[PDB]
Amino acid sequence: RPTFYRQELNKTIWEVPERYQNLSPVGSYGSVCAAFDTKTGLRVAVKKLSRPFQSIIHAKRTYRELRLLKHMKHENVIGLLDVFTPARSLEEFNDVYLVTHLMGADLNNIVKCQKLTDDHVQFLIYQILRGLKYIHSADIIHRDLKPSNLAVNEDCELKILDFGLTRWYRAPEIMLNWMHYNQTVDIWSVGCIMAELLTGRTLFPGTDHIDQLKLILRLVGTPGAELLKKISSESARNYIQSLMPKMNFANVFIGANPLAVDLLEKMLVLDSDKRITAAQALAHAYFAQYHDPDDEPVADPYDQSFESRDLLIDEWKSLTYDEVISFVPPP
Ligand SMILES: O=C(NCCN1CCOCC1)c1ccc2c(c1)C(=O)c1ccc(Nc3ccc(F)c(NC(=O)c4ccccc4)c3)cc1OC2
Ligand SMILES: CCCCCCCCO[C@@H]1O[C@H](CO)[C@@H](O)[C@H](O)[C@H]1O
Ligand SMILES: CCCCCCCCO[C@@H]1O[C@H](CO)[C@@H](O)[C@H](O)[C@H]1O
Repeated sequence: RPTFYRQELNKTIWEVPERYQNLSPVGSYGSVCAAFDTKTGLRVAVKKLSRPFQSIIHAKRTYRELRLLKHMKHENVIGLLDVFTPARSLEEFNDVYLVTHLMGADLNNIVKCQKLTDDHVQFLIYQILRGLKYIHSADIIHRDLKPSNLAVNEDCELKILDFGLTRWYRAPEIMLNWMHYNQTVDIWSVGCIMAELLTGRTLFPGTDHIDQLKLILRLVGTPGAELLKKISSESARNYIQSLMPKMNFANVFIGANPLAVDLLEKMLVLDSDKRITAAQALAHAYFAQYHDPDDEPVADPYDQSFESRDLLIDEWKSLTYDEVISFVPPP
């Protein structure tokens, strides 16, 4: 057991092992500081969970995040370097700290509203898809993928943050509270991101909810007959039928690699059942210089039975505690 020190950060006391020095807030169910791990020589992010066992909902959220982070072992997905608490027993267990790599920026920082070269977009989107293939293979859907959730370092390596829990990158069915989401909700977001890296501007910068849907339909067309067949509500279909051709992406993204355009066309399809998958997209010719079918790994199956369980606050706390106890750092 290491020895801890206390300091006041972001309006609370953070108590962490002495190995982590120079804690500096990076921003804000938890607050994150940059630190330096003097024991490993690595720059790390230390996230202190907020009120982790205050209620059944917080307790299950805490357990969710820890289980997810402990499962994810992939170069393009945030992983756990350490988890700690200053508690010596279950009885005293009230705080949880999660440590990951400090990547040093998110994807907005790497764009600064300027277009990237095609080669650079290839690499960035390749990495996002490789991470998503991995996440999706565990039966986990991100649902809110966006630039602020993509951490990137200076060598341009990317990790996906905040999976399994601005609307500009949201799939239209998420905005419409459709339910029964497909994993390709995430592919929608990837298309929005990729469009923006290529062009320098937001693809669908809606001013509000309905404006966002209006912008989307302008690009991709009103729903076709095969899609309208899958909608029950007559009122909803009546609304849609009272309203648009699908634009040619080759004439929308002028100057882009035609293979980029064709991949965008396969991603930004309104019908989620017809969107390209992550695995399929990794085999698209756009990624020929980076694709290796033997190094795009899948996850071990992830036991998600806890998600349907309704347990007591002390049970969730106990389960989390055990997970903290059993944690073994990665090599
Ligand atoms: O170093 C950074 N800023 C320093 C100051 N800047 C200011 C100006 O110039 C220099 C850069 C910096 C700026 C932005 C970012 C990071 C680091 C980063 O590495 C970074 C690393 C981790 C992180 N979030 C985080 C940390 C620990 C966690 F456990 C989680 N949890 C999850 O991802 C999660 C996963 C599944 C479900 C729920 C949560 C997430 C968020 C991050 O945000 C991007
Ligand atoms: C007016 C905007 C129309 C949006 C239509 C979005 C269609 C999304 O696509 C749909 O997603 C559902 C999964 O969530 C699937 O069950 C449906 O099979 C699929 O067609
Ligand atoms: C003015 C209303 C326009 C709304 C357009 C799309 C709303 C789609 O709505 C969805 O249809 C699904 C398939 O029937 C249902 O399973 C979902 O419950 C429902 O949310």
